[PDB]
Amino acid sequence: LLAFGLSFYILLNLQDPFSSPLLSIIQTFSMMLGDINYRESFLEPYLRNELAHPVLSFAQLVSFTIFVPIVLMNLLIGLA
Amino acid sequence: HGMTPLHLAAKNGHDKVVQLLLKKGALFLSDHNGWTALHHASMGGYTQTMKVILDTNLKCTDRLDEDGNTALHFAAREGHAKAVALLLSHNADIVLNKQQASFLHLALHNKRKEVVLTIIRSKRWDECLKIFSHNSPGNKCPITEMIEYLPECMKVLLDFCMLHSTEDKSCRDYYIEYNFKYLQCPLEFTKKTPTQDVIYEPLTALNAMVQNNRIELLNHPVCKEYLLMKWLAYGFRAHMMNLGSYCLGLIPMTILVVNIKPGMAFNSTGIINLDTTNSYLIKTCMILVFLSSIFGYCKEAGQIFQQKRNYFMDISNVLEWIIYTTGIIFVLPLFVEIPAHLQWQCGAIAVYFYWMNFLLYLQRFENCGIFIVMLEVILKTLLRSTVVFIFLLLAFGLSFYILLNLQDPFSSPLLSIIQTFSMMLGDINYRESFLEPYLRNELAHPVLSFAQLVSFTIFVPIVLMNLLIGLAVGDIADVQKHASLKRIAMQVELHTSLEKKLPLWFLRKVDQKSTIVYPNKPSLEMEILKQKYRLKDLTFLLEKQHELIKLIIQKMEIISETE
Amino acid sequence: MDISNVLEWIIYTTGIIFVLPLFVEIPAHLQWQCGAIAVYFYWMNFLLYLQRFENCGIFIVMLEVILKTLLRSTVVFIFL
Amino acid sequence: VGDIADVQKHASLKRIAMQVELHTSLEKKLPLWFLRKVDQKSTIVYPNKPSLEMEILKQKYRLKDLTFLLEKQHELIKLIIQKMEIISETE
Ligand SMILES: *[C]C(=O)[N][C]C1=[C][C]=C2[C]C3=C([C])[C]=C([C])N3[B](F)(F)N12
Ligand SMILES: [Ca+2]
Ligand SMILES: [Ca+2]
Repeated sequence: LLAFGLSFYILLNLQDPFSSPLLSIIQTFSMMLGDINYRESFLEPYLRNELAHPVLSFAQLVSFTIFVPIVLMNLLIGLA
Repeated sequence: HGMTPLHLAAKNGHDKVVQLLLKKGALFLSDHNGWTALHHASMGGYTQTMKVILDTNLKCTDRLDEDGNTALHFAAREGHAKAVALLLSHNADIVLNKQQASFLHLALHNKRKEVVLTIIRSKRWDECLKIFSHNSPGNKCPITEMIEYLPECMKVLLDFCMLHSTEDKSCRDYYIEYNFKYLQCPLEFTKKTPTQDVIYEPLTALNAMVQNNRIELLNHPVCKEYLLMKWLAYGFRAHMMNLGSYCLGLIPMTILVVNIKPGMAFNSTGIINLDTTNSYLIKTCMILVFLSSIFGYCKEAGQIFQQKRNYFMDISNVLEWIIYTTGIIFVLPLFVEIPAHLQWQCGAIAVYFYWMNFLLYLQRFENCGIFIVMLEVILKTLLRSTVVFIFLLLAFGLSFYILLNLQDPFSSPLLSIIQTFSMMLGDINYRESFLEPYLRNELAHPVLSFAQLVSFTIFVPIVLMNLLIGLAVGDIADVQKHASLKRIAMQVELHTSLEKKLPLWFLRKVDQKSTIVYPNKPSLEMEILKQKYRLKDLTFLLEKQHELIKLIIQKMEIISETE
Repeated sequence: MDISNVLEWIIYTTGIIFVLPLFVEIPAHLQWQCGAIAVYFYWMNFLLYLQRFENCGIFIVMLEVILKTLLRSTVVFIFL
Repeated sequence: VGDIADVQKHASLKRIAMQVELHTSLEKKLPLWFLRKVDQKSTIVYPNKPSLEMEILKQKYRLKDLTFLLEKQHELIKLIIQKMEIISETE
């Protein structure tokens, strides 16, 4: 959550879910279950040219979705 | 076969008639294969026959057969513990055969548990420990076969190292001294030297333990104290400079991120936007990240000097190379100004990859390091099935690009795949994407779009995601099956790789080889293989018994029953 | 008695109807309707052609056995 | 989870059996003259120039002949008492 939360704080800084570092981590903790919004946070900012780093934001989106809801949550299932 | 009557009497172990032949004179000749009577009496374990033989002249106790085995070799190979105790009470010499095996090697290869306990518990144990020879593929160092073949007798050997030298339990003067004389070479054979032809890699007994899966030996209190000695000697110190030099750039990066707004650039004098508030904190974190990055260059350039062409077969090294350049470009306004867009672009890469790589630095722990091994094995089998993800996202993404083309989530092909990748977890919208377009007659192909929706929902969030779950359950299961051995083997491989590159004079200084601890002052297949050997000699005895009974009928008085 | 052969028969006709304006014109609605079927089923069937490999072919066997036991319980889904 | 477990239990054999069944079905339809051309039947490789139930069944057979030997041994000892000189111990 410090890796993804601080990177999302830099990339998606203009959006209200990622405004302080301590709101970026809670939102990244909320996206842990698979509740990545991607439309109000990634797609519609990108189509309005509101993403500062567009190619990094989608790369961080894909690497988040692979790691935390897929890989990390399947690790907790297989542990349980 | 050249056997004299002294050989035949001692082979079947008749001590009274073997006393009679020596009362007349038998000269202790050697038959074909060169065995004397003591070779026959030992192979059979007739200690009472061996006793009367060994009280005549002692000229026969050190003879050699055609392979050079002495009498102790035969008594230890066939597993006669009272025979080797008798043959060691008398000072019979310990030698090697033509295959460079001592009598300890033959007992370890034939798994004679009661014999090697009598070797350990008796005297002359050190002199048969050092009697082995190097440059031999079989019959190595006697400790290493004791790990390899008879781990329960190694546990008895480790009990002799754990001494108390007291009897007042839970006393202030009570102590337990642990000795590590059997766990290690004297470290001159660890480094490559022209005078030291032996190349024994360090922590020899523990590296043999993790290779031969001896988890019960690794949890021994001598081996736990031995690792804790190696930890406090150099293991904790070398881990603290490695983690400490990394946190010298990790922590000033995070301070620099959360204290500057991620839009605009910043000099060392402060934020440009010009703020110049708390500019001392921004300057030193800019300086500390720059010096820790160029320390990481010399750390990586020192790694390619020690590891040539096997450095590049490691994926963690390319993570460090991203980390140290993008650290510098984040703080390049120390010297030369750069655009604010480039500075924070490299800042987002650096602060993301710092904490991802700091996850790798706690793999060298025990309480949380097993989850990084679980994280790596799940990630490895997800990248092994990545082409199935590519072809599923190309199937569904390009079809959704055709069907739902009028909607902004599916406008380019490269935004259709990312949205299909986002719908993978079960975040199919279906209302703003499928239902409300259908009720507004905005779906071009309505019946295909709902058919693609149902076939997507079956395949990717249900079937494909349950495949990754069931892959991860099996992958965690065999990691947790070997988890207790994995954390100890990671600690052993840490210290083995550490003192392989440490200088020898430093290793002489920090090693202490015996620690004193004051306590109160401050499982089934092995049972079958034991039973198979207990049956293999049983049928060997019965066949030997059967020829005796065949001999009885062959030589028997029959007058009354002659038909 | 093979289900993969009917996937190929969908693939080759709908390929032709996608590119039938080589010879005879067709409505645009029909052309892209068969285009969506063809490009979906091409990559689904290309998943079957890597079953004859070793490094990734075991996941197609895992995908087939999970899919077979989901279609064996399909009536429980219908009634629920 | 159960369906992946018994696939991974036979996974190492499955990939080899898929390769064998590939080549078996391939050269079943290939012509024989072509198979004579491409087969070479001996390859030279230059290396440096460029588990428990079987133990029980082994032990059962090692016990089945042991009781066969003991029964053969028992009739010999029965023969010894059958043909033996007894004068001093005739009650
Ligand atoms: C056996 C093992 O492993 N370790 C031990 C060893 C090795 C090598 C060696 C050598 C020697 C000498 C010369 C002396 C002695 C005592 N040693 B040892 F330590 F046994 N080693
Ligand atoms: Ca490295
Ligand atoms: Ca076919």
